Amino acid sequence: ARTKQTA
Amino acid sequence: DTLCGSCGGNYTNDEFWICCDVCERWYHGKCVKITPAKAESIKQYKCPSCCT
Ligand SMILES: [Zn+2]
Ligand SMILES: [Zn+2]
Repeated sequence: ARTKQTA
Repeated sequence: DTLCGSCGGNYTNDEFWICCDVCERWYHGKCVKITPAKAESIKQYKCPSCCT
């Protein structure tokens, strides 16, 4: 899936 | 900036976010209850709203 990971 | 399809909250890079492959809304992982690990075992993600 499309995600934005934690920095 | 982008707003969570669930709570209206702002994107911040200290939070995990995930996108629905059907409606393409962006969500807090916490709002739709998907962890980074859970999302790894998911191909096409269907958000709770889209499961209805
Ligand atoms: Zn949210
Ligand atoms: Zn959806």
